[PDB]
Amino acid sequence: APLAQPELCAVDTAPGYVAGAHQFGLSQNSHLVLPLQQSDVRKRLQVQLSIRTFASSGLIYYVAHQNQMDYATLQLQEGRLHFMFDLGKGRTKVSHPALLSDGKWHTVKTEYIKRKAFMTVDGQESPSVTVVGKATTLDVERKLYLGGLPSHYRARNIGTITHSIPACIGEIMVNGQQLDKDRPLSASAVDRCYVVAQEGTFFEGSGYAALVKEGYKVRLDLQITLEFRTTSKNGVLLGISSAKVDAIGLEIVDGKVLFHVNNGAGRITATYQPRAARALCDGKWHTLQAHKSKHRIVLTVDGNSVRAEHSTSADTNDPIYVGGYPAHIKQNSLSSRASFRGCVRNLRLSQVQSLDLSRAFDLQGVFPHSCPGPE
Ligand SMILES: [Cl-]
Ligand SMILES: [Mg+2]
Ligand SMILES: [Mg+2]
Repeated sequence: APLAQPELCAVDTAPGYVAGAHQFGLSQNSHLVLPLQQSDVRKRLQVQLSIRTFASSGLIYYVAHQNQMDYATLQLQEGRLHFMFDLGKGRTKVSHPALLSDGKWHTVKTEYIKRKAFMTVDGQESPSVTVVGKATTLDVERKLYLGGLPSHYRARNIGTITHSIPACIGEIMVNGQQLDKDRPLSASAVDRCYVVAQEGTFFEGSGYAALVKEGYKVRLDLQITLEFRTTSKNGVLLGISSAKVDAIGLEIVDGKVLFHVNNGAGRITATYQPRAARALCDGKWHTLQAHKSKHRIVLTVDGNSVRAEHSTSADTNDPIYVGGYPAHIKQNSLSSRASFRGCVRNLRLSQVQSLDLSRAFDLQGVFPHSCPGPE
C-alpha cells in the first residue's frame, strides 16, 4: 500500500515481424542449409542478397567441395565485407570499403565470373581482381550455408570468422535464381526479424543466459560495464556465485541499482537511487559501471558514482548468469530472482573483454543481438 499513486514506466511498442526474412546470430551456429539445383557455379558464381546488421563480424554464406579443396565465402570483419574463393590451386580475395553495421538495409552482390571477381554494395561496384591460380572451376557440393554453419562442421582455410552473423537476411539469389529460403534442407536456431531494431540483446522476462561454463574467477579486481534499457522496475542483470559464500551480483530492485559483493566476510552493498522512481524504466539507454578492487566497491550509473569500503578476494569459479537464473542455481550476492525484461548492449569485463551472449551454453527467453523498437 503506497503513500503516493504508483509511478508508471514508459511503454514498449511492439514493431511486429518482417515477412520472408530470417535473423541469424542468435547462437554461434544459427544457419539455414539451402539446396542448389539449377545453378552451375563452376565458371560463374553471382550472389545477391539484402542484409541489415549492427554486428562487427560473422559468416554470411559458404559453399565448398566435400574435401574442402574448393570453396567460396562472404564474411563480415570489423564491420566490412570480404569475399574469397579457391578454385583448387590458389585463393582470390576481394574487399569492399562500405561500412555495413548501421542497422539499415543494404543490397550486396558478390561475383566470380570467368577470370575476374568483384563486389557491389548498394550499387557501388569495387574494382575487379584477377582470379588466382591455374585451376579453372569452382567445384563444390550442391548446398549453400546461409548465415552460419552447423555445429558439427569444421570449415578449413577461411580464417576464424566461422561463427553465425548477427543479422537479418532477406531474399537471396544465385546466378539469377531466387532460392526458396522457406524450404531448407536443415537448419538450427533461426528466428524472425523485428520490422524495426536497435543494437542490443532482447530479454523477454522469462529466463536467462549463462556464459563461461568452465568457470569465471572474480578474485580481487574486476570492472563490469554495460548499457541497459527497460520498462520494468525489477530485474536481475548479472551474477557470478560459488555454491558457498563468495559471490558478486548486479540487479535492479524497485527502480534502484544494487551491486553486491561478498569476499567471505559478509555482503557489501553499493546502492544507486535516482531522483525519480521511474527514471531508470523510461525505455532509454543508461550506462552502468561497477568496479571491484582490493577493499573497494564502486557503482556508477549515468555518471553518478556510489561506493563502499577484511578478505578481499571473491573466490568464484562459476558461470556468469545474465538477466536472471534458474531456481536450482545459488546466487549468494543477489536478493532478487526476477528475470530482466528489456535490452542489454556492450557488456564487458575489465585489459578489457566483451561478452558475446550468442556463445551462451544455456539460453532461455533471451535473443542475443536482436532487440526490438527504434532507438
Ligand atoms: Cl582470502
Ligand atoms: Mg576446382
Ligand atoms: Mg574466499
